Amino acid sequence: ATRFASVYAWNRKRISNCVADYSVLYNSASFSTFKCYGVSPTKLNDLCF
Amino acid sequence: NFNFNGLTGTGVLTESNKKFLPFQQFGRDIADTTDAVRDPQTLEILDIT
Amino acid sequence: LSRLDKVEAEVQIDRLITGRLQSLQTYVTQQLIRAAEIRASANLAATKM
Amino acid sequence: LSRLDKVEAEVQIDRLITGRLQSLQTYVTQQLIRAAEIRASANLAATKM
Amino acid sequence: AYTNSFTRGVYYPDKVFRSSVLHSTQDLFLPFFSNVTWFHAIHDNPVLPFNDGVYFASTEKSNIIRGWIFGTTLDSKTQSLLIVNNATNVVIKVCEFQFCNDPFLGVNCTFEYVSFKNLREFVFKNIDGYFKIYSKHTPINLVRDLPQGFSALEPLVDLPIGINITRFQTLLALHAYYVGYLQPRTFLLKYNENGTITDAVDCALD
Amino acid sequence: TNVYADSFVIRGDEVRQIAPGQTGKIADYNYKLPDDFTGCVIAWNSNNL
Ligand SMILES: *[C@@H]1O[C@H](CO)[C@@H](O[C@@H]2O[C@H](CO)[C@@H](O)[C@H](O)[C@H]2NC(C)=O)[C@H](O)[C@H]1NC(C)=O
Ligand SMILES: *[C@@H]1O[C@H](CO)[C@@H](O)[C@H](O)[C@H]1NC(C)=O
Ligand SMILES: *[C@@H]1O[C@H](CO)[C@@H](O)[C@H](O)[C@H]1NC(C)=O
Ligand SMILES: *[C@@H]1O[C@H](CO)[C@@H](O)[C@H](O)[C@H]1NC(C)=O
Ligand SMILES: *[C@@H]1O[C@H](CO)[C@@H](O)[C@H](O)[C@H]1NC(C)=O
Ligand SMILES: *[C@@H]1O[C@H](CO)[C@@H](O)[C@H](O)[C@H]1NC(C)=O
Repeated sequence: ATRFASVYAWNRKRISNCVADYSVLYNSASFSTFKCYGVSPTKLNDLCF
Repeated sequence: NFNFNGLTGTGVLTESNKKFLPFQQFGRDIADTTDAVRDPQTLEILDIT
Repeated sequence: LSRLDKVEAEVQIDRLITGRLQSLQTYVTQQLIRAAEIRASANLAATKM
Repeated sequence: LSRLDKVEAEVQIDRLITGRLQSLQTYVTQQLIRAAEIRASANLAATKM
Repeated sequence: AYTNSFTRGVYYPDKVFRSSVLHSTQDLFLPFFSNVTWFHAIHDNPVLPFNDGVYFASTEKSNIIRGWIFGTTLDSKTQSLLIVNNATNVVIKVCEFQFCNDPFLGVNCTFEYVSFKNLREFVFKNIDGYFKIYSKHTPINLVRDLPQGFSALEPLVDLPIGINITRFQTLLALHAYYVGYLQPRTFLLKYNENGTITDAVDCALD
Repeated sequence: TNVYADSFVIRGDEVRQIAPGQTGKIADYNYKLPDDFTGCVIAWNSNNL
Protein backbone atom coordinates (compact mmCIF):
# COMPACT_ATOMS: atom_id res chain seq x y z
CA ALA A 1 0.00 0.00 0.00
CA THR A 2 1.35 3.36 -1.03
CA ARG A 3 0.44 5.21 2.19
CA PHE A 4 0.67 3.48 5.57
CA ALA A 5 -0.69 3.90 9.07
CA SER A 6 1.24 5.73 11.75
CA VAL A 7 1.97 3.84 14.95
CA TYR A 8 -0.27 6.25 16.88
CA ALA A 9 -3.24 5.31 14.68
CA TRP A 10 -2.23 1.87 13.48
CA ASN A 11 -4.28 -0.08 10.96
CA ARG A 12 -5.96 -3.38 11.78
CA LYS A 13 -7.15 -5.04 8.61
CA ARG A 14 -8.92 -8.35 9.01
CA ILE A 15 -8.67 -11.47 6.88
CA SER A 16 -11.02 -14.42 6.52
CA ASN A 17 -12.94 -16.38 3.83
CA CYS A 18 -9.91 -16.82 1.59
CA VAL A 19 -7.17 -19.28 0.69
CA ALA A 20 -3.87 -18.07 2.04
CA ASP A 21 -0.64 -18.28 0.15
CA TYR A 22 2.19 -17.41 2.52
CA SER A 23 4.79 -19.45 0.65
CA VAL A 24 5.09 -16.89 -2.13
CA LEU A 25 5.28 -14.18 0.54
CA TYR A 26 7.88 -16.12 2.44
CA ASN A 27 9.87 -17.36 -0.56
CA SER A 28 10.30 -13.82 -1.92
CA ALA A 29 13.08 -11.68 -0.45
CA SER A 30 12.05 -8.13 0.38
CA PHE A 31 12.10 -8.32 4.18
CA SER A 32 14.86 -7.48 6.64
CA THR A 33 13.53 -9.95 9.21
CA PHE A 34 10.72 -12.50 9.35
CA LYS A 35 10.15 -13.81 12.87
CA CYS A 36 7.25 -15.83 14.25
CA TYR A 37 6.48 -16.64 17.86
CA GLY A 38 4.77 -19.81 19.02
CA VAL A 39 4.84 -20.79 15.33
CA SER A 40 7.60 -21.44 12.81
CA PRO A 41 7.47 -19.37 9.60
CA THR A 42 7.86 -22.35 7.26
CA LYS A 43 4.96 -24.20 8.92
CA LEU A 44 2.15 -21.68 8.42
CA ASN A 45 1.19 -23.15 5.07
CA ASP A 46 0.24 -26.37 6.91
CA LEU A 47 -2.06 -25.02 9.63
CA CYS A 48 -5.58 -23.71 9.12
CA PHE A 49 -7.11 -20.83 11.06
CA ASN B 1 44.37 -34.90 37.68
CA PHE B 2 44.85 -36.28 34.17
CA ASN B 3 44.02 -34.81 30.77
CA PHE B 4 44.09 -37.23 27.82
CA ASN B 5 43.14 -35.67 24.48
CA GLY B 6 41.07 -33.08 26.34
CA LEU B 7 39.26 -35.45 28.69
CA THR B 8 40.28 -34.21 32.12
CA GLY B 9 39.56 -36.20 35.25
CA THR B 10 40.98 -37.62 38.44
CA GLY B 11 42.17 -41.02 39.53
CA VAL B 12 45.25 -43.18 39.91
CA LEU B 13 46.88 -44.54 36.76
CA THR B 14 48.54 -47.93 36.51
CA GLU B 15 49.86 -50.26 33.85
CA SER B 16 47.32 -52.38 32.02
CA ASN B 17 46.85 -56.10 32.38
CA LYS B 18 44.40 -55.72 29.49
CA LYS B 19 45.08 -56.47 25.83
CA PHE B 20 44.19 -53.43 23.76
CA LEU B 21 43.11 -53.17 20.10
CA PRO B 22 45.15 -51.08 17.62
CA PHE B 23 42.47 -48.60 16.61
CA GLN B 24 40.84 -47.84 19.97
CA GLN B 25 41.73 -45.38 22.68
CA PHE B 26 39.21 -45.52 25.48
CA GLY B 27 37.85 -48.34 27.54
CA ARG B 28 34.50 -47.40 29.01
CA ASP B 29 32.40 -48.69 31.88
CA ILE B 30 28.84 -49.52 32.70
CA ALA B 31 28.96 -46.22 34.61
CA ASP B 32 29.96 -44.54 31.30
CA THR B 33 33.25 -43.17 32.58
CA THR B 34 36.74 -43.92 31.35
CA ASP B 35 38.48 -46.99 32.80
CA ALA B 36 41.36 -47.60 30.38
CA VAL B 37 43.19 -45.27 28.00
CA ARG B 38 46.11 -45.40 25.63
CA ASP B 39 48.69 -42.65 25.81
CA PRO B 40 48.15 -39.91 23.18
CA GLN B 41 51.88 -40.07 22.35
CA THR B 42 52.94 -43.51 23.66
CA LEU B 43 51.74 -47.01 22.83
CA GLU B 44 51.44 -48.14 26.44
CA ILE B 45 48.00 -48.81 27.92
CA LEU B 46 47.02 -47.61 31.35
CA ASP B 47 44.22 -48.73 33.63
CA ILE B 48 42.40 -45.89 35.37
CA THR B 49 41.22 -46.41 38.92
CA LEU C 1 4.39 -31.25 15.62
CA SER C 2 2.20 -29.56 12.99
CA ARG C 3 3.33 -25.99 13.77
CA LEU C 4 7.06 -25.90 14.60
CA ASP C 5 10.51 -26.85 13.39
CA LYS C 6 12.96 -28.97 15.33
CA VAL C 7 14.84 -26.76 17.75
CA GLU C 8 11.76 -25.36 19.54
CA ALA C 9 9.35 -28.24 19.06
CA GLU C 10 11.89 -30.32 20.96
CA VAL C 11 11.72 -27.81 23.81
CA GLN C 12 7.93 -27.76 24.06
CA ILE C 13 7.78 -31.54 23.80
CA ASP C 14 10.44 -31.85 26.50
CA ARG C 15 8.26 -29.73 28.77
CA LEU C 16 5.48 -32.25 28.15
CA ILE C 17 7.78 -35.22 28.74
CA THR C 18 8.93 -34.03 32.13
CA GLY C 19 5.47 -34.20 33.63
CA ARG C 20 3.75 -36.92 31.66
CA LEU C 21 6.58 -39.14 32.80
CA GLN C 22 6.17 -37.74 36.29
CA SER C 23 2.47 -38.62 36.21
CA LEU C 24 3.28 -42.16 35.13
CA GLN C 25 5.85 -42.57 37.87
CA THR C 26 3.40 -41.30 40.47
CA TYR C 27 0.84 -43.83 39.26
CA VAL C 28 3.40 -46.62 39.46
CA THR C 29 4.37 -45.72 43.01
CA GLN C 30 0.75 -45.54 44.15
CA GLN C 31 -0.06 -48.89 42.58
CA LEU C 32 2.99 -50.49 44.17
CA ILE C 33 2.03 -49.40 47.67
CA ARG C 34 -1.58 -50.39 47.07
CA ALA C 35 -0.38 -53.79 45.86
CA ALA C 36 1.66 -54.32 49.01
CA GLU C 37 -1.43 -53.59 51.08
CA ILE C 38 -3.38 -56.05 48.95
CA ARG C 39 -0.64 -58.62 49.49
CA ALA C 40 -0.98 -58.27 53.24
CA SER C 41 -4.71 -58.80 52.87
CA ALA C 42 -4.14 -61.83 50.65
CA ASN C 43 -1.71 -63.48 53.03
CA LEU C 44 -4.24 -62.88 55.80
CA ALA C 45 -6.96 -64.44 53.67
CA ALA C 46 -4.80 -67.45 52.89
CA THR C 47 -4.08 -67.79 56.59
CA LYS C 48 -7.81 -67.72 57.32
CA MET C 49 -8.52 -70.23 54.57
CA LEU D 1 33.38 -28.89 32.47
CA SER D 2 36.25 -29.03 29.97
CA ARG D 3 34.42 -27.19 27.16
CA LEU D 4 32.24 -24.39 28.57
CA ASP D 5 32.22 -21.30 30.76
CA LYS D 6 29.95 -20.80 33.74
CA VAL D 7 26.61 -19.50 32.52
CA GLU D 8 25.89 -22.36 30.09
CA ALA D 9 27.80 -25.16 31.77
CA GLU D 10 25.52 -24.55 34.75
CA VAL D 11 22.52 -25.05 32.46
CA GLN D 12 23.71 -28.31 30.94
CA ILE D 13 24.74 -29.63 34.34
CA ASP D 14 21.35 -28.65 35.76
CA ARG D 15 19.72 -30.71 33.04
CA LEU D 16 21.82 -33.63 34.24
CA ILE D 17 21.00 -32.99 37.90
CA THR D 18 17.26 -33.05 37.36
CA GLY D 19 17.25 -36.65 36.21
CA ARG D 20 20.21 -38.18 37.97
CA LEU D 21 18.54 -37.06 41.16
CA GLN D 22 15.26 -38.40 39.83
CA SER D 23 16.91 -41.77 39.18
CA LEU D 24 18.27 -41.85 42.71
CA GLN D 25 14.90 -40.99 44.20
CA THR D 26 13.23 -43.72 42.15
CA TYR D 27 15.79 -46.21 43.43
CA VAL D 28 15.17 -45.11 47.01
CA THR D 29 11.42 -45.50 46.68
CA GLN D 30 11.73 -48.96 45.13
CA GLN D 31 14.11 -50.11 47.84
CA LEU D 32 11.82 -48.78 50.56
CA ILE D 33 8.81 -50.70 49.30
CA ARG D 34 10.91 -53.81 48.77
CA ALA D 35 12.22 -53.46 52.32
CA ALA D 36 8.70 -53.26 53.72
CA GLU D 37 7.85 -56.49 51.90
CA ILE D 38 11.00 -58.06 53.33
CA ARG D 39 9.97 -56.87 56.78
CA ALA D 40 6.64 -58.63 56.45
CA SER D 41 8.49 -61.78 55.46
CA ALA D 42 10.87 -61.40 58.39
CA ASN D 43 8.12 -60.94 60.95
CA LEU D 44 6.46 -64.02 59.50
CA ALA D 45 9.72 -65.94 59.79
CA ALA D 46 10.19 -64.83 63.38
CA THR D 47 6.64 -65.92 64.10
CA LYS D 48 7.38 -69.32 62.59
CA MET D 49 10.62 -69.62 64.53
CA ALA E 1 22.73 -66.15 -7.58
CA TYR E 2 22.30 -65.99 -3.81
CA THR E 3 23.87 -67.41 -0.66
CA ASN E 4 23.14 -67.24 3.05
CA SER E 5 24.66 -64.35 5.02
CA PHE E 6 25.34 -66.44 8.10
CA THR E 7 26.92 -64.25 10.79
CA ARG E 8 30.11 -62.66 9.37
CA GLY E 9 28.53 -59.30 8.58
CA VAL E 10 29.60 -57.95 11.98
CA TYR E 11 32.30 -55.50 13.03
CA TYR E 12 33.42 -53.23 15.81
CA PRO E 13 31.07 -50.21 15.54
CA ASP E 14 33.33 -47.76 17.37
CA LYS E 15 36.85 -47.22 18.68
CA VAL E 16 35.90 -47.77 22.33
CA PHE E 17 37.26 -50.74 24.25
CA ARG E 18 35.07 -53.02 26.33
CA SER E 19 35.62 -56.40 27.95
CA SER E 20 33.37 -59.17 29.20
CA VAL E 21 30.12 -57.24 28.76
CA LEU E 22 27.13 -57.55 26.47
CA HIS E 23 26.63 -54.07 25.04
CA SER E 24 23.67 -53.13 22.94
CA THR E 25 24.49 -50.72 20.16
CA GLN E 26 22.94 -49.60 16.96
CA ASP E 27 24.78 -49.07 13.69
CA LEU E 28 24.65 -50.35 10.14
CA PHE E 29 24.95 -54.10 9.77
CA LEU E 30 24.34 -56.95 7.40
CA PRO E 31 21.30 -58.75 8.85
CA PHE E 32 21.83 -62.34 9.91
CA PHE E 33 20.49 -65.20 7.79
CA SER E 34 19.36 -62.97 4.95
CA ASN E 35 20.42 -63.37 1.33
CA VAL E 36 23.70 -62.10 -0.04
CA THR E 37 23.99 -61.81 -3.81
CA TRP E 38 26.78 -63.90 -5.32
CA PHE E 39 28.75 -63.32 -8.51
CA HIS E 40 31.52 -65.04 -10.46
CA ALA E 41 34.81 -63.77 -11.82
CA ILE E 42 34.76 -64.58 -15.55
CA HIS E 43 37.62 -64.10 -18.01
CA ASP E 44 32.96 -58.76 -16.82
CA ASN E 45 32.38 -55.95 -14.33
CA PRO E 46 28.69 -55.94 -13.29
CA VAL E 47 26.95 -52.77 -12.15
CA LEU E 48 26.37 -52.65 -8.39
CA PRO E 49 24.81 -49.80 -6.34
CA PHE E 50 26.19 -48.50 -3.03
CA ASN E 51 23.27 -48.50 -0.57
CA ASP E 52 24.01 -47.25 2.96
CA GLY E 53 27.25 -49.21 3.11
CA VAL E 54 28.27 -52.42 1.36
CA TYR E 55 29.45 -55.82 2.48
CA PHE E 56 31.99 -57.38 0.15
CA ALA E 57 34.10 -60.49 0.22
CA SER E 58 36.16 -62.69 -2.06
CA THR E 59 37.40 -66.22 -1.55
CA GLU E 60 40.86 -65.97 -3.08
CA LYS E 61 44.53 -66.41 -2.37
CA SER E 62 46.06 -65.25 -5.69
CA ASN E 63 44.82 -61.63 -5.97
CA ILE E 64 42.77 -61.74 -9.13
CA ILE E 65 41.19 -58.61 -7.72
CA ARG E 66 43.48 -55.59 -8.04
CA GLY E 67 41.36 -53.06 -6.15
CA TRP E 68 38.04 -51.22 -6.03
CA ILE E 69 36.25 -48.43 -7.81
CA PHE E 70 33.89 -45.98 -6.13
CA GLY E 71 32.04 -43.05 -7.56
CA THR E 72 28.74 -41.70 -8.75
CA THR E 73 29.02 -41.40 -12.57
CA LEU E 74 32.57 -42.59 -13.36
CA ASP E 75 33.42 -40.45 -16.41
CA SER E 76 36.29 -38.20 -15.18
CA LYS E 77 33.64 -35.54 -14.38
CA THR E 78 33.01 -36.39 -10.72
CA GLN E 79 35.31 -36.78 -7.76
CA SER E 80 35.55 -40.59 -7.79
CA LEU E 81 37.54 -42.49 -5.17
CA LEU E 82 39.75 -45.36 -6.31
CA ILE E 83 41.54 -48.19 -4.50
CA VAL E 84 44.34 -50.12 -6.16
CA ASN E 85 46.54 -52.98 -4.96
CA ASN E 86 50.17 -52.51 -5.96
CA ALA E 87 51.21 -55.72 -4.08
CA THR E 88 53.25 -53.31 -1.90
CA ASN E 89 50.67 -50.72 -0.80
CA VAL E 90 46.89 -50.61 -0.78
CA VAL E 91 46.68 -47.11 -2.27
CA ILE E 92 43.62 -44.85 -2.12
CA LYS E 93 43.27 -41.85 -4.41
CA VAL E 94 40.47 -39.33 -4.85
CA CYS E 95 40.79 -37.90 -8.37
CA GLU E 96 38.69 -37.65 -11.49
CA PHE E 97 39.46 -40.76 -13.52
CA GLN E 98 38.75 -42.09 -17.02
CA PHE E 99 36.88 -45.40 -17.03
CA CYS E 100 35.52 -47.83 -19.62
CA ASN E 101 33.23 -50.88 -19.56
CA ASP E 102 36.16 -53.20 -18.74
CA PRO E 103 38.68 -51.06 -16.80
CA PHE E 104 41.42 -52.93 -14.92
CA LEU E 105 45.06 -53.86 -14.35
CA GLY E 106 45.90 -57.27 -15.72
CA VAL E 107 48.17 -59.38 -17.90
CA ASN E 108 41.91 -32.51 -10.18
CA CYS E 109 43.33 -34.78 -7.48
CA THR E 110 42.40 -33.97 -3.89
CA PHE E 111 43.72 -37.00 -1.97
CA GLU E 112 46.70 -39.32 -1.88
CA TYR E 113 47.38 -42.17 0.50
CA VAL E 114 49.83 -45.06 0.56
CA SER E 115 49.19 -47.85 3.04
CA PHE E 116 40.71 -70.76 -2.10
CA LYS E 117 41.77 -71.25 1.51
CA ASN E 118 41.19 -67.66 2.70
CA LEU E 119 38.29 -65.25 2.85
CA ARG E 120 39.45 -61.66 2.47
CA GLU E 121 36.30 -60.13 3.96
CA PHE E 122 36.00 -56.35 3.60
CA VAL E 123 33.39 -53.74 4.51
CA PHE E 124 33.12 -50.20 3.18
CA LYS E 125 30.79 -47.52 4.50
CA ASN E 126 30.41 -43.79 3.92
CA ILE E 127 28.86 -41.61 6.64
CA ASP E 128 29.15 -37.91 7.64
CA GLY E 129 32.08 -37.45 5.29
CA TYR E 130 33.90 -40.47 6.74
CA PHE E 131 34.83 -43.38 4.49
CA LYS E 132 35.54 -46.28 6.84
CA ILE E 133 37.34 -49.40 5.64
CA TYR E 134 37.18 -52.68 7.56
CA SER E 135 38.81 -56.02 6.86
CA LYS E 136 39.60 -59.52 7.95
CA HIS E 137 41.90 -62.19 6.54
CA THR E 138 40.73 -65.57 7.84
CA PRO E 139 41.58 -69.18 6.95
CA ILE E 140 39.03 -71.65 5.65
CA ASN E 141 38.97 -74.88 3.66
CA LEU E 142 35.70 -74.51 1.68
CA VAL E 143 35.11 -72.30 -1.41
CA ARG E 144 31.61 -72.22 -2.96
CA ASP E 145 29.90 -70.14 -0.25
CA LEU E 146 30.88 -68.42 2.94
CA PRO E 147 30.69 -71.14 5.63
CA GLN E 148 28.71 -71.50 8.81
CA GLY E 149 30.96 -69.89 11.39
CA PHE E 150 31.78 -66.64 13.09
CA SER E 151 34.16 -63.86 12.12
CA ALA E 152 34.58 -60.28 13.32
CA LEU E 153 35.78 -57.64 10.90
CA GLU E 154 38.18 -55.13 12.44
CA PRO E 155 38.83 -51.62 11.12
CA LEU E 156 42.03 -51.03 9.22
CA VAL E 157 41.54 -47.48 7.99
CA ASP E 158 39.40 -44.48 8.75
CA LEU E 159 39.64 -42.13 5.80
CA PRO E 160 37.58 -39.00 6.22
CA ILE E 161 36.89 -38.05 2.57
CA GLY E 162 33.52 -36.39 1.94
CA ILE E 163 32.39 -37.27 -1.61
CA ASN E 164 29.02 -38.84 -2.50
CA ILE E 165 29.14 -42.56 -3.30
CA THR E 166 26.05 -44.35 -4.56
CA ARG E 167 27.46 -46.89 -7.04
CA PHE E 168 30.57 -48.98 -7.32
CA GLN E 169 32.50 -51.44 -9.44
CA THR E 170 35.46 -53.67 -8.69
CA LEU E 171 38.61 -54.71 -10.49
CA LEU E 172 39.27 -58.10 -12.05
CA ALA E 173 42.41 -59.37 -13.78
CA LEU E 174 43.49 -61.42 -16.78
CA HIS E 175 45.98 -64.20 -16.03
CA ALA E 176 33.92 -65.77 -7.25
CA TYR E 177 33.20 -62.75 -5.01
CA TYR E 178 30.12 -61.90 -2.93
CA VAL E 179 28.27 -58.69 -2.08
CA GLY E 180 25.61 -57.56 0.38
CA TYR E 181 24.16 -54.34 1.81
CA LEU E 182 24.15 -53.07 5.37
CA GLN E 183 21.01 -51.59 6.87
CA PRO E 184 20.09 -50.03 10.23
CA ARG E 185 19.88 -52.68 12.92
CA THR E 186 20.05 -52.74 16.68
CA PHE E 187 22.64 -55.35 17.60
CA LEU E 188 23.86 -56.90 20.82
CA LEU E 189 27.62 -57.36 21.04
CA LYS E 190 29.38 -59.75 23.44
CA TYR E 191 32.88 -58.53 24.20
CA ASN E 192 34.82 -61.40 25.75
CA GLU E 193 37.71 -61.42 28.24
CA ASN E 194 40.15 -60.33 25.53
CA GLY E 195 37.84 -57.55 24.36
CA THR E 196 37.10 -59.18 21.00
CA ILE E 197 33.60 -59.81 19.75
CA THR E 198 32.74 -63.51 19.78
CA ASP E 199 29.02 -63.57 19.06
CA ALA E 200 26.19 -61.13 18.46
CA VAL E 201 22.42 -61.12 18.02
CA ASP E 202 20.41 -59.23 15.42
CA CYS E 203 17.73 -57.79 17.68
CA ALA E 204 15.06 -57.59 14.96
CA LEU E 205 15.26 -60.97 13.24
CA ASP E 206 12.72 -63.14 15.02
CA THR F 1 39.79 -35.53 15.18
CA ASN F 2 38.85 -33.23 12.30
CA VAL F 3 38.24 -29.55 11.70
CA TYR F 4 36.48 -28.09 8.66
CA ALA F 5 36.81 -24.43 7.72
CA ASP F 6 33.72 -23.44 5.75
CA SER F 7 34.61 -20.20 3.96
CA PHE F 8 32.34 -17.76 2.14
CA VAL F 9 31.03 -14.18 2.16
CA ILE F 10 27.55 -12.83 2.89
CA ARG F 11 25.52 -9.65 3.34
CA GLY F 12 25.03 -8.15 6.78
CA ASP F 13 21.31 -8.43 7.45
CA GLU F 14 21.63 -12.15 6.56
CA VAL F 15 24.06 -13.02 9.41
CA ARG F 16 20.95 -12.73 11.57
CA GLN F 17 19.96 -15.84 9.58
CA ILE F 18 23.17 -17.92 9.52
CA ALA F 19 22.62 -19.39 13.00
CA PRO F 20 22.15 -23.18 13.28
CA GLY F 21 18.56 -24.34 13.10
CA GLN F 22 17.44 -20.80 12.30
CA THR F 23 15.34 -20.73 9.14
CA GLY F 24 15.52 -18.27 6.28
CA LYS F 25 16.56 -17.97 2.65
CA ILE F 26 20.30 -18.39 2.94
CA ALA F 27 19.98 -20.99 5.67
CA ASP F 28 17.68 -23.40 3.79
CA TYR F 29 18.56 -22.87 0.10
CA ASN F 30 22.28 -22.02 0.13
CA TYR F 31 24.05 -23.38 3.22
CA LYS F 32 22.76 -25.13 6.34
CA LEU F 33 24.07 -25.79 9.83
CA PRO F 34 22.44 -28.68 11.73
CA ASP F 35 20.50 -28.05 14.90
CA ASP F 36 23.01 -30.25 16.79
CA PHE F 37 25.86 -28.18 15.36
CA THR F 38 29.04 -27.76 17.37
CA GLY F 39 31.67 -25.28 16.28
CA CYS F 40 32.41 -21.59 15.91
CA VAL F 41 31.07 -18.98 13.52
CA ILE F 42 33.23 -15.93 12.82
CA ALA F 43 32.07 -12.93 10.83
CA TRP F 44 33.96 -9.74 10.07
CA ASN F 45 32.99 -6.70 8.07
CA SER F 46 34.47 -6.20 4.61
CA ASN F 47 34.69 -2.64 3.31
CA ASN F 48 38.04 -2.70 1.46
CA LEU F 49 38.30 -6.48 0.82
C1 LIG G 1 24.90 -38.27 -4.74
O1 LIG G 1 25.37 -38.23 -6.08
C2 LIG G 1 24.13 -38.48 -6.77
C3 LIG G 1 24.36 -38.84 -8.23
O2 LIG G 1 24.51 -40.26 -8.32
C4 LIG G 1 23.14 -37.33 -6.60
O3 LIG G 1 21.85 -37.86 -6.96
C5 LIG G 1 21.09 -37.04 -7.86
O4 LIG G 1 20.25 -36.11 -7.16
C6 LIG G 1 19.39 -35.30 -7.97
C7 LIG G 1 18.53 -34.44 -7.05
O5 LIG G 1 18.70 -33.06 -7.38
C8 LIG G 1 18.51 -36.13 -8.90
O6 LIG G 1 17.82 -35.29 -9.83
C9 LIG G 1 19.36 -37.11 -9.67
O7 LIG G 1 18.53 -38.00 -10.43
C10 LIG G 1 20.20 -37.93 -8.72
N1 LIG G 1 20.96 -38.86 -9.53
C11 LIG G 1 20.77 -40.18 -9.53
C12 LIG G 1 21.62 -40.93 -10.50
O8 LIG G 1 19.96 -40.75 -8.81
C13 LIG G 1 23.04 -36.79 -5.16
O9 LIG G 1 22.63 -35.42 -5.21
C14 LIG G 1 24.30 -36.93 -4.32
N2 LIG G 1 23.93 -36.88 -2.92
C15 LIG G 1 23.31 -35.85 -2.35
C16 LIG G 1 22.90 -36.13 -0.94
O10 LIG G 1 23.09 -34.80 -2.92
C1 LIG H 1 55.88 -35.63 20.13
O1 LIG H 1 56.53 -36.41 21.12
C2 LIG H 1 56.34 -37.77 20.73
C3 LIG H 1 57.11 -38.60 21.75
O2 LIG H 1 56.33 -39.73 22.14
C4 LIG H 1 56.72 -38.09 19.26
O3 LIG H 1 56.05 -39.29 18.86
C5 LIG H 1 56.35 -37.01 18.25
O4 LIG H 1 57.06 -37.20 17.02
C6 LIG H 1 56.73 -35.69 18.86
N1 LIG H 1 56.42 -34.51 18.06
C7 LIG H 1 57.19 -33.42 17.90
C8 LIG H 1 58.64 -33.42 18.28
O5 LIG H 1 56.68 -32.40 17.47
C1 LIG I 1 16.45 -64.88 -1.29
O1 LIG I 1 15.49 -64.97 -0.27
C2 LIG I 1 14.45 -64.18 -0.85
C3 LIG I 1 13.24 -64.29 0.07
O2 LIG I 1 13.57 -65.23 1.10
C4 LIG I 1 14.15 -64.54 -2.33
O3 LIG I 1 13.63 -63.37 -2.97
C5 LIG I 1 15.36 -65.01 -3.17
O4 LIG I 1 14.92 -65.56 -4.41
C6 LIG I 1 16.18 -65.96 -2.32
N1 LIG I 1 17.31 -66.64 -2.93
C7 LIG I 1 17.11 -67.47 -3.97
C8 LIG I 1 18.27 -68.30 -4.44
O5 LIG I 1 16.01 -67.59 -4.48
C1 LIG J 1 54.42 -49.73 -6.11
O1 LIG J 1 54.41 -48.30 -6.18
C2 LIG J 1 54.58 -47.61 -7.44
C3 LIG J 1 53.16 -47.43 -8.00
O2 LIG J 1 52.95 -47.91 -9.34
C4 LIG J 1 55.65 -48.25 -8.34
O3 LIG J 1 56.70 -47.30 -8.52
C5 LIG J 1 56.24 -49.52 -7.74
O4 LIG J 1 57.04 -50.19 -8.73
C6 LIG J 1 55.10 -50.40 -7.30
N1 LIG J 1 55.55 -51.70 -6.81
C7 LIG J 1 55.57 -52.88 -7.45
C8 LIG J 1 55.19 -52.99 -8.90
O5 LIG J 1 55.92 -53.88 -6.84
C1 LIG K 1 39.09 -30.85 -13.85
O1 LIG K 1 40.04 -30.71 -14.91
C2 LIG K 1 39.30 -30.38 -16.09
C3 LIG K 1 40.21 -30.48 -17.31
O2 LIG K 1 39.46 -31.03 -18.40
C4 LIG K 1 38.65 -29.00 -15.95
O3 LIG K 1 37.86 -28.71 -17.11
C5 LIG K 1 37.75 -28.93 -14.72
O4 LIG K 1 37.34 -27.58 -14.50
C6 LIG K 1 38.51 -29.46 -13.51
N1 LIG K 1 37.71 -29.52 -12.30
C7 LIG K 1 36.72 -30.40 -12.12
C8 LIG K 1 36.16 -30.45 -10.72
O5 LIG K 1 36.30 -31.14 -12.99
C1 LIG L 1 42.31 -64.32 25.69
O1 LIG L 1 43.13 -64.34 26.85
C2 LIG L 1 43.38 -65.65 27.35
C3 LIG L 1 44.24 -65.50 28.60
O2 LIG L 1 43.67 -66.26 29.67
C4 LIG L 1 44.05 -66.53 26.30
O3 LIG L 1 44.20 -67.87 26.78
C5 LIG L 1 43.23 -66.54 25.03
O4 LIG L 1 43.92 -67.26 24.00
C6 LIG L 1 42.99 -65.11 24.58
N1 LIG L 1 42.17 -65.11 23.38
C7 LIG L 1 42.65 -64.86 22.16
C8 LIG L 1 41.63 -64.83 21.05
O5 LIG L 1 43.83 -64.65 21.94
